[PDB]
Amino acid sequence: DIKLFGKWSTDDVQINDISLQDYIAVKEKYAKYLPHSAGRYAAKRFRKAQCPIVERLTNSMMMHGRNNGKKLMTVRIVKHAFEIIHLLTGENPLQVLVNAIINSGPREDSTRIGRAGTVRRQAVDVSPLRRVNQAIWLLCTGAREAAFRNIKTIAECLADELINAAKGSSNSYAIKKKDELERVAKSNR
Amino acid sequence: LVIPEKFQHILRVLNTNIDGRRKIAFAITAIKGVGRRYAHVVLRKADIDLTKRAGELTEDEVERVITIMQNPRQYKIPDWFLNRQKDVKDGKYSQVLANGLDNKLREDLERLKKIRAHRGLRHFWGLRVRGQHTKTTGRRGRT
Amino acid sequence: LFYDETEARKYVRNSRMIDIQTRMAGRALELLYLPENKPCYLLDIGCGTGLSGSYLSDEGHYWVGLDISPAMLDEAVDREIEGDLLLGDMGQGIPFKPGTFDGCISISAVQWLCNANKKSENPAKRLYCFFASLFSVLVRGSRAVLQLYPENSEQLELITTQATKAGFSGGMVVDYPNSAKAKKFYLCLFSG
Amino acid sequence: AAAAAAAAAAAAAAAAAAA
Amino acid sequence: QSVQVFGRKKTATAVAHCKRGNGLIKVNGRPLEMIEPRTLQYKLLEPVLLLGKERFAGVDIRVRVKGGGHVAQIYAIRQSISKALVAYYQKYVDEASKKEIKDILIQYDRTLLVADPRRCESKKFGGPGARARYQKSYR
Amino acid sequence: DKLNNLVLFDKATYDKLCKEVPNYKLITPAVVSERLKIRGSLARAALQELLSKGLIKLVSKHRAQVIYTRNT
Amino acid sequence: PGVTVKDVNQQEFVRALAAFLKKSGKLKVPEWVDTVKLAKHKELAPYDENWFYTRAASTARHLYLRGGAGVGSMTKIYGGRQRNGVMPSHFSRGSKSVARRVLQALEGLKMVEKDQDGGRKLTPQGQRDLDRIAGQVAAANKKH
Amino acid sequence: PIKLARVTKVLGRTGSQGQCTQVRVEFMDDTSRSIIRNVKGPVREGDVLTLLESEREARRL
RNA sequence: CCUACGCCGGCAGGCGCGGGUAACCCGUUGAACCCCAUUCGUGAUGGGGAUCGGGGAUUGCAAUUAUUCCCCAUGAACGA
Repeated sequence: DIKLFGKWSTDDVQINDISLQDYIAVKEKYAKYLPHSAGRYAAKRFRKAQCPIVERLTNSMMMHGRNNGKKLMTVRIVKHAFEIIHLLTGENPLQVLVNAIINSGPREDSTRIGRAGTVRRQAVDVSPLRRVNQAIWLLCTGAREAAFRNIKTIAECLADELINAAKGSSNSYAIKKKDELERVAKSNR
Repeated sequence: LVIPEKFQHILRVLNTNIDGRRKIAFAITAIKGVGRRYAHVVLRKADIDLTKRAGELTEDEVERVITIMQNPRQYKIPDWFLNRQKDVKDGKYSQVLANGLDNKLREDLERLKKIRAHRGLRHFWGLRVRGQHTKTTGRRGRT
Repeated sequence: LFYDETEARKYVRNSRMIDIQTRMAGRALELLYLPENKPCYLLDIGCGTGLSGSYLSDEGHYWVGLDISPAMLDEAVDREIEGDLLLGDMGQGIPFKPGTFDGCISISAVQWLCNANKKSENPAKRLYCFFASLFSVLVRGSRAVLQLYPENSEQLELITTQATKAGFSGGMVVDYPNSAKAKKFYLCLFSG
Repeated sequence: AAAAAAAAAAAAAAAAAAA
Repeated sequence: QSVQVFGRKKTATAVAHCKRGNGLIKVNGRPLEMIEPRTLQYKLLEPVLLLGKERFAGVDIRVRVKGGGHVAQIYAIRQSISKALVAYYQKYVDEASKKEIKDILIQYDRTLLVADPRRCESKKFGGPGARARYQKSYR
Repeated sequence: DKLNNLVLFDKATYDKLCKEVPNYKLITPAVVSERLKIRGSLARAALQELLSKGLIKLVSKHRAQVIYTRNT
Repeated sequence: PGVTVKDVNQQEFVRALAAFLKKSGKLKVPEWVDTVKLAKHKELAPYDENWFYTRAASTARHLYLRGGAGVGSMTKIYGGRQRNGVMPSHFSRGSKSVARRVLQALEGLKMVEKDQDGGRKLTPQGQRDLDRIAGQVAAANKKH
Repeated sequence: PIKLARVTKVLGRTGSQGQCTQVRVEFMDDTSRSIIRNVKGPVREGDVLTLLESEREARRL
């Protein structure tokens, strides 16, 4: 059968939000051995909704300048991070990943509508795919800026931030910026 | 590791406070006149394992290090790791360390001032010596 | 909100930021004919960490600084300033009695009045509230010089129109205007 | 046999290059 | 008694020579664990772990690899092993099990059996490469 | 300010490193390094000593990421 | 089933072939073993006190991987990334004299043979030895 | 209250740069109250949004 | 003049010895990142190597205002 990294299970994984249920593809036939797919997924529109979730966490992690082709460092960071979450929790860390992406994406968002000089924003609804991508970008960004100058390996930082956002801490930068956009959403309306 | 009980938290080798807890192959670099490659080729003939630190040592190791370090030809640090190959006076293949390092830099500058050469007046004025393209530089430290 | 402790520190500690803010503050003081060659009392509007306010102290001026950012003010605390720092939103008004200050200066700050994020009055209302109160808190014949970054010519015209309606006269000085990398707009005004 | 295989591989490579 | 096929990414060519054998898989004389980009081993192990090694029972599989880079060569070996098993069962065994294993591979990933449609293209004059061009100045 | 972590062991440092470490749910040289003011070199050599102590399982082992695990 | 050196983990084979050359003990060892880098394109000294031994082992194995490669090709294999200060990095090659005299020292053990073909290749003694130690590390692989 | 809601369409790209995609909205509370709202980012036909509230709607006329 | 190979050079380089007036000979054009182990452990530190002091070797009529390359020592600014 098919298990992540030779060992990790995918049939235990459950989606909570119906609003995000299709736009993460992890459960049945989008489980693969590695995040390294090396096929096109930005071919046309919405084809990066049917790419695997851990591939998205991988390909959004070479984001910074000096790392910008080095995907193998990224997949070992993913492997060490899943092992660290599997130690600190014990459960299947993919469930922690899904619960972290679900609990982190915004729900209302502010958009400047007017003219170039009328900054009179209007808090509108968040599209589900952009909620997915905004969540992945916040988790990677919290893994970045909390691992700039430390002793911690960036796999440890990603794993701990994924844990903290999976439970909705006041410690996750992702949950901090989600709460910030949700509070700005209260202001503009 | 272990807990070495003779641990001098301050080292004093050749008029220099050395942070003795630092790695031995990188705490000798801290003084002037010794870099990284040079202290390594010292330690390969100074017969101390790199695994240890700089505060884990015996003074017998310290005195044999300073012995090799002031006698660089007699202990097979041959004549290209040296700080000065052919001096103006004696031409002696010899290492020159911190106080003597500033002394011999000062010596060469005083000489080239006394020589009245193209270098010496640059060094008295404190400008670039190696013919640089200062059409956009010369920023920090000029007034 | 825009700044935090990390970013306020990185801005105030950057040598390139220090040099440019110092040059623009000294240029604003040269354009300020009312303090130029005179002692004066001053209000520094959008004072930040006090980089502009230190340079007011250099010419012997006594000053009050207004800023909306706590972290910019907290970084100013450790810089041995002689001015009074006040946590304040300039778009709600200038909270001094009539005729308090000889002059006012602002470096890199009033373009934020075109922004509609912080409060639920229109930028147009906040801009009027700023200029009308600013005219009042100034002495008669007092001066205001503001270096600012407009996004477009409509923002420049709106700022000019609001200052004009509040009773200010004067104009716009544009230094180095053929380089839109290095060009700087200075609003130079006087009260009645 | 090995030699033959190698030759075949080479040929394939050449073809690819041409393409 | 033998089938001779290939696999082709950007520059990587993977020559596959298979016949009736013993389950032997040589990649120029080395196994499928001895390739130093080793995490991609699992991608390199995708023809075996998806199909089961009992279907690779009595087949000699020789792999000779040319050109490319390491990741491109790994996907070329993956490509060539999958096409080699499919071509072997087509030429020497039924159509039905070949079609079945084709449907196992493609519905998992089409890139296993089909080629990649894109390469590092040539250059039309005016820049570093094809798309981005040189930079200028104003004022 | 200064992250000049302790380069060598101490009394109480080893009184926590021999003791508190097999009760963590996750034994990482960055974590052990981070909780008790220890350089990653020192904690890295100490965790290879904890291989030599035999208390603690070794799960992953790489260039710069070597994962240890408390037992049972 | 004559085992192949190519069918083993190569760097565990390098470490064991280094230990095998350590246990041998007979070789003309030069005197700049404790002085030099590998070439210009590195910065610091190597940490290995036996770096000559393991480089000789890896050089014998690279001779095993292809015959027809001279010292210049042995220079060219052991290349790397010279950092040119603030000017960008380039590829820079190995050191001629060191790799030449490693080949000379192992030539002393009748493990490196000069041919008619100009280069140097492995002796039949050498391939016998490498297949013996290959079976040693192969038993260290498929039976550990 | 939190309201999940079905997407029917994509009418246009309202805004100043083509940035608010226009979405007819069915509810998932089986009510036929089909309010047309504005979203930011890509939505295809048949998606499902999380409307924070149903009172504040997008602009008719 | 592109080089292979050998010898002598701790490192730049010399000396002998062929092919190549050219998909052939350099050439299978044997690269870098990458990877796997080691050491370092968040500070101006081994990051950054500038800024210089001694030499050494080539290019050439001619290197002084450092031609270039190499070997010690120097280690500023720089905290995104």
